[PDB]
Amino acid sequence: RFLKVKNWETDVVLTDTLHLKSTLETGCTEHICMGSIMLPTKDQLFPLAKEFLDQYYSSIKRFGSKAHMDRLEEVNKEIESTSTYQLKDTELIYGAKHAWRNASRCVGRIQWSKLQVFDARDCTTAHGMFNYICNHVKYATNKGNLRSAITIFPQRTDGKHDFRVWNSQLIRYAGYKQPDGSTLGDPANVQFTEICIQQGWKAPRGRFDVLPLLLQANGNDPELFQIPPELVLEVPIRHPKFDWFKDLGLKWYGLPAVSNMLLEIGGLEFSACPFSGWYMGTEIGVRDYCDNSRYNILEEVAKKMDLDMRKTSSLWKDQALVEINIAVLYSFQSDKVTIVDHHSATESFIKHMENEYRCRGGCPADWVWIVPPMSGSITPVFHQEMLNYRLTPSFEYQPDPWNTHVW
Amino acid sequence: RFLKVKNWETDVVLTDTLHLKSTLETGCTEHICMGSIMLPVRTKDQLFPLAKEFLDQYYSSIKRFGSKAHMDRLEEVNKEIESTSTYQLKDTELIYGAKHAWRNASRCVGRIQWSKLQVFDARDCTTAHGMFNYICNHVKYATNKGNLRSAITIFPQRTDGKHDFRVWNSQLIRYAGYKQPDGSTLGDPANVQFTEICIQQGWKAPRGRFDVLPLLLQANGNDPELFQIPPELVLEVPIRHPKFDWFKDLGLKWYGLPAVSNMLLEIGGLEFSACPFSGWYMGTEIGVRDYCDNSRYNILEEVAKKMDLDMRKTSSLWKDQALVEINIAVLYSFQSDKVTIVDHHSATESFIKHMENEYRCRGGCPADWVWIVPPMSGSITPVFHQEMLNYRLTPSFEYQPDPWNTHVWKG
Ligand code: HEM
Ligand code: HEM
Ligand SMILES: Cc1cc(N)nc(C[C@@H]2CNC[C@@H]2OCCCCCc2ccccn2)c1
Ligand SMILES: Cc1cc(N)nc(C[C@@H]2CNC[C@@H]2OCCCCCc2ccccn2)c1
Ligand SMILES: C[C@H](O)[C@H](O)[C@H]1CNc2nc(N)[nH]c(=O)c2N1
Ligand SMILES: C[C@H](O)[C@H](O)[C@H]1CNc2nc(N)[nH]c(=O)c2N1
Ligand SMILES: [Zn+2]
Repeated sequence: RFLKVKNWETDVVLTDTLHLKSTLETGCTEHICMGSIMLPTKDQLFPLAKEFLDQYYSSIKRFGSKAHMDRLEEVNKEIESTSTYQLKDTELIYGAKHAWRNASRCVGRIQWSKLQVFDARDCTTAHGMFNYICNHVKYATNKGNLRSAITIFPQRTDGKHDFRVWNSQLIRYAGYKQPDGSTLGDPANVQFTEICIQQGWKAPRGRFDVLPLLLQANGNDPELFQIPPELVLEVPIRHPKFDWFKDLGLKWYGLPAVSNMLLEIGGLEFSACPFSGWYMGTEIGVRDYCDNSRYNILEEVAKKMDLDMRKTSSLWKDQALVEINIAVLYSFQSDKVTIVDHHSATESFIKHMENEYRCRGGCPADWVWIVPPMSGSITPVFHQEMLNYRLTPSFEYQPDPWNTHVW
Repeated sequence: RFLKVKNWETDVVLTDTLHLKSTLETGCTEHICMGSIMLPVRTKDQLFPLAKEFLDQYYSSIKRFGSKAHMDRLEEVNKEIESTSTYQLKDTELIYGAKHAWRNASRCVGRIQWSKLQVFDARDCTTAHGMFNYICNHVKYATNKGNLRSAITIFPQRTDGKHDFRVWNSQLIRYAGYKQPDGSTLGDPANVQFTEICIQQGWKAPRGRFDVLPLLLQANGNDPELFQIPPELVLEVPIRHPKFDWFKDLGLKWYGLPAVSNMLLEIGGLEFSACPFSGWYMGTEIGVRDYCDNSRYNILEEVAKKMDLDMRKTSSLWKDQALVEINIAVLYSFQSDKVTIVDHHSATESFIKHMENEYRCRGGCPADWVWIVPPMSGSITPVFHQEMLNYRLTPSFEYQPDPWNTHVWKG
């Protein structure tokens, strides 16, 4: 019932008790582990609210105080009467910070308590959503000195009046399938790019076109807005040694801003809750640039490096991979845009895990996502056993809205 | 019930029904996943059903399920269990069992090869000297002058648990490790404890960086005995780099034959506590883990020094750069010396083809993503993007505790 996790590099053993508070299900059973699968009423609401308010009042050292009992009382009355309830500002902020704290797939959580929370619960239209999102983008970007932020739109009611950002991230590059059957831009975004055109966007038809936002307020059909280009900090990618590198014409944006997740706090569901931090270099250099179904540039860089591409065993892909990732880090650093390398991020995460074991009794962590997509075993997380379990408040993945929306 | 897995690079989707035949436990529950945890005397009451399940699988594989031969064998085994409290496997069953334990080994990326396994039946073995001879023969056969052949040698099964056969070595061939008074380690830090046991047992240690360890062999529950593998049988490869001529002067070498000797083979409920098996290396095993783990030979600093990389910030990716060069050197060296090795790109591509084939012909392929994905360049290999289901099938290979923790010394 009390569980041990061992680091095989250091012999450090931590004991996990926090998992015993978990409530939701993993996908795993006693007979099958689904650890590598990407996606494995009034009655229901009150225990959820109580569970949350108990943890909140506990956190401010006021558990079992009159203010605790009174708030439990007030929320209970509000639920029975209105079928839902509203979080106090203090509770919203606590809940959002804890959803990040509990995100078992996030290597960046040492930072969890420094989150700027923008309360957008007074929002009523897509133009309003656009305004709030621009302000978030500008605040978060901070001229390259990135600051973590979340913007929280109104909570779900009957489920027919959802706020949604249709974009999967606030800032991404367009994808277009061309006459010769290939893809221009980001193949990840071809479907979304066409939906944007279908709704009216005028695509400049390039390789790195910042997509428009497609915003859904109150269950209405979504509307298009172009983010002010001056608000989108992009970085040209050069290499500190290879001068030909710039000729590839690659760039990436500074602000990673996930916008398709659902924030659950105390049983309430915030279906539009765009959040942002800063990049770990491998997200761009390994995944965005080198996945075969993404920009898929390994073959081009390797040719420019004059590597023996005839046999897999020359490790040409691996050599190019490293150089591509040196370039990303160098470029962001040169342009003073916050970025973190995978060695640094993972070392922070080990320090974070130790803090969480010490101060909280554990840290839910998904090793499959935490270990970086290159150089796994030379980062300390590779050797670190992790227990994965689901705590609330949480961020949950939700279906792309186009499969859901009726026009 | 049916379970689907998706490859996110190709959108290929597979359907797993094989998991329904699984009975053993994973360590996970609906409330916790233990997928990254390394480690998450039988009665007759237990033995009959396990024997039956196995013989049913065996007889199905040969297209004789329900035959007289099948029924007679069930009866024979049943009688033998109630009469002697155990039973003996037929040769054909032992072979089938060993091949299936490899086929079922969810941590093994090399399983496309599972049906080509040479099984050496050593169940007539009685002494440690006998074990030595069988292991020498295995090493010579498997090595095949660099043209490596997969093999397993199977010693007598467990009886009362007081008479176990065990190879105390974790692999047949490994290098000694020596903790120095100043706290540094000479040779392989992974093997310091075992090296100390060997020395205590009377091994004369050369005390170099790459001393092949003696075998420490326990037969029939007796105290283990030391043997030196004839050096002419131990194929090694000096490591050099195709472009960097200074690489050879690092003084590195490795052995060609990866031969796991500490696992327990379970077949039809019988336990084979000594079952050394061998294949060939994937390059990263040596170049990534053995050479670059901080707790192993830990050569990244020195290699990076000689490469004159910028070592003042981790963000120069000096570690990543040196890592790749070292792995080039390992593959080049083995290839140049005509010793079998496979790079991690080729091995993972083959594993995907194996896995899909297994889904079609068998209804699934249990696979542990945490182990299958290589320890460098993960996402540029196809297995990174492949959803896998992990579950336990028997016959199986299982971890067992090191024998020095459990052994009753006879003195
Ligand atoms: C401050 C810098 C941060 C860094 C360096 C960072 C790092 C990362 C990385 C590398 C991933 C893996 C994503 C992928 O492979 O696509 C990730 C996932 C995630 N992080 Fe962060 N993180 C940061 C901030 C945040 C913030 C501010 C939140 C929310 C407030 C957050 C919540 C998440 C969640 C929910 C996931 C899983 C996403 C999914 O399932 O698609 N992280 N983090
Ligand atoms: C023929 C070439 C083979 C290759 C290239 C190969 C590759 C590998 C690799 C890379 C691992 C992970 C090793 C590690 O990270 O330490 C592994 C694990 C394993 N393989 Fe193989 N394999 C081969 C043959 C075999 C054979 C012949 C058997 C048994 C008959 C076997 C059974 C296993 C088992 C049980 C594990 C898990 C080891 C453990 O838990 O400690 N494999 N394989
Ligand atoms: C099917 C699916 C499920 C899921 N949970 N998430 C995704 C999104 C995929 C998973 N990895 C790549 C892509 O997500 C990219 C967006 C994540 C950026 C995360 C981030 C947030 C903050 C700071 C740095 N990085 C897809
Ligand atoms: C705690 C623990 C559990 C376990 N199941 N296995 C181990 C042994 C570890 C796993 N990785 C490092 C060490 O194993 C080294 C031997 C692996 C050789 C595998 C092999 C066999 C055949 C061909 C190629 N490779 C340790
Ligand atoms: C199938 C497998 O779960 C999938 O490819 C995962 C592996 N690990 C990952 N890890 C991170 N950080 N991000 C990802 O998108 C993935 N993809
Ligand atoms: C803690 C974690 O499970 C552990 O370090 C694992 C990770 N994946 C691995 N994968 C392989 N092939 N071999 C290993 O030893 C490990 N070690
Ligand atoms: Zn699991």
